[PDB]
Amino acid sequence: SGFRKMAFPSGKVEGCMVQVTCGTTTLNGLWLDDVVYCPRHVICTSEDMLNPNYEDLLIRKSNHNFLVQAGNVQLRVIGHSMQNCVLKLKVDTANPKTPKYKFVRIQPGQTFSVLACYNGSPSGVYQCAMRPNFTIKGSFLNGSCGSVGFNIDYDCVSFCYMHHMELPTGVHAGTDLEGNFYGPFVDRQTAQAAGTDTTITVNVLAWLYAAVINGDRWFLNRFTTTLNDFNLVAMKYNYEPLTQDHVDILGPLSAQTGIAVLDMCASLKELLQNGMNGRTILGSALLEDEFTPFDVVRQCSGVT
Amino acid sequence: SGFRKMAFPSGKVEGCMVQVTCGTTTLNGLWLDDVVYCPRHVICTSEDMLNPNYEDLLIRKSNHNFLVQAGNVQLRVIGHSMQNCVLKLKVDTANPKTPKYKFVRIQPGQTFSVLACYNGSPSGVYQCAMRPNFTIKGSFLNGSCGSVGFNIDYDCVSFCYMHHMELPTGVHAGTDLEGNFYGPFVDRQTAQAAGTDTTITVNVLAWLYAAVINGDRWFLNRFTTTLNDFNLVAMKYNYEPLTQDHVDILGPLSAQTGIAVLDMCASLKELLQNGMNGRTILGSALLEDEFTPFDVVRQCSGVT
Ligand SMILES: Cc1ccncc1NC(=O)Cc1cccc(C2CC2)c1
Ligand SMILES: Cc1ccncc1NC(=O)Cc1cccc(C2CC2)c1
Repeated sequence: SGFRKMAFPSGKVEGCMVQVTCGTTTLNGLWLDDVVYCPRHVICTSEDMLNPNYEDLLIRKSNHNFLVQAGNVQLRVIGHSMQNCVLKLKVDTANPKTPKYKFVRIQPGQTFSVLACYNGSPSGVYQCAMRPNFTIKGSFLNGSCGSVGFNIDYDCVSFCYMHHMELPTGVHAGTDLEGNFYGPFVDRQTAQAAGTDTTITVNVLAWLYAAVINGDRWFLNRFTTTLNDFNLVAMKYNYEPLTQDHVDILGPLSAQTGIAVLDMCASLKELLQNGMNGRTILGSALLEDEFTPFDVVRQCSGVT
Repeated sequence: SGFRKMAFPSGKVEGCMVQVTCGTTTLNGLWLDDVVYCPRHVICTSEDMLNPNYEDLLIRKSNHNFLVQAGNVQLRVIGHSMQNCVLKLKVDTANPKTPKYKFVRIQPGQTFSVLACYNGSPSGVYQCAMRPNFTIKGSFLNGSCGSVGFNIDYDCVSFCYMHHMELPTGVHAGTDLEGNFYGPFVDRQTAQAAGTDTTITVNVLAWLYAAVINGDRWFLNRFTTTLNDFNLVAMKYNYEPLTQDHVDILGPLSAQTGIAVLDMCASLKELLQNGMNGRTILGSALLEDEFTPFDVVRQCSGVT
């Protein structure tokens, strides 16, 4: 009973968080095996940030300039390299708390948990989605850079995000664990406006299926629609076009509830056209799009 | 930048979760020092649940009937006792992962994180509030009993909730770690309807302060009100009466933003009377009440 914006248990990731300081900048690093990963902008001063030449800035840095502290103990840095927008600091000690892990580059619409950290210490955990414009709507303050996003499958942590910056619009941009930014963003204090933040239609449908499973059924109607008819409405409301791949991914939810995907699309179409009329769905007055069909099945089945 | 429903990092609590089985019932237990705490209804069969005599049921149970497994290893049970609605299973081994901890009984309106578990394994973490009718709006399935709610202050975990049941209305009831239920609920499969779920006014104001700090200011108006005038409106909308204690607790947020508490109450009064007019605040189309003033300061300052 009930449906919540649930994050993965953060313990396996908390055991990897370290503090990295270079000069006067301190941010978070991720310690896995004998490597600490962190945003390369740790080498910048606020003055460098306007147009930094990372290769030139990195030449003036030696292994001893990177101070890495895991809890209250200092790690010895024996190597450093830049991979895209991340620094890889080789340390002389493998993290004994290293979980089974993978680095994955997620697709827009996919969800993940964030362990927000400051000075290598965890502050909180929340669930995010990679928006269709490649930003995330997080909760990060100065010092949060290097905090990571991840998913967990039983005992394997899949790291998908590392926090790098806030755009002037208060939205967040970062990289995968290979240092490649999601979207067109650059690690520079410059004019970077985000594109249209469209709604993740397949996620909204998944959440309507979660609502039906949990008893919130007022929005079920007597109608059906087609993928092309539904997409005409989705375009008008800045919703992502729904594909047959999306319909297929909603198959288990359609099977569990007995509500055909296209019938649920017709409920969604009427919700878009008429609004909620002051009503709520799963305690929300808007259509929630940060639950994937996998998340809904996971939460509704109790996967650990 | 940004404001999220954030839970505490769950690692310290994940290290305490164990599985407890008695007969054919399996639920979660909390292992702290050499004691495992779990709901006493672990001793019941579904047939017992209608009107169980826990003292009589417990007489037929010996230490060897309580199977406690921490990960893949079995704990030896050397003692058992019932304290209100919880069982305390004394084991022969202190949990080596026991964090600094306290048991606290929270007040309605206070928030906490829940680590939902099944078979002693963590599934997810989310943030809850103890409702004014002493229920929680969680996300729990069969097997989730014994999952716990907690707050963390630097290194000390304050355990405040242990999950016991779902009411016929899909809301959740449970106890503090002394086994006393929050509210009038009993651990019996019987007619237990919840009272009025009023809105936690002081939390809504805290969240409006969070919105102002994060740039969402459209709802600020040219008005002020009084505590008595505001409470007349709060009563009409099933909001909890605001006291001078609540005004005092909002003091740091009022100081940070320069918006007097009573002016923010007047913004809230107009939001209640006129609605959102299809607009949003911090990505929500309703007034959020599960952030305390402490939570807002914590998130907006980056406490770890
Ligand atoms: C202040 C804050 C709040 C939330 N999240 C992150 C931050 N910090 C920054 O964005 C720091 C910064 C400042 C200008 C540019 C850059 C680019 C190299 C990435 C980085
Ligand atoms: C099925 C489920 C879903 C979510 N949360 C909890 C549960 N389980 C129960 O409520 C089990 C149960 C069933 C009747 C009565 C009792 C009372 C002794 C507490 C307990």
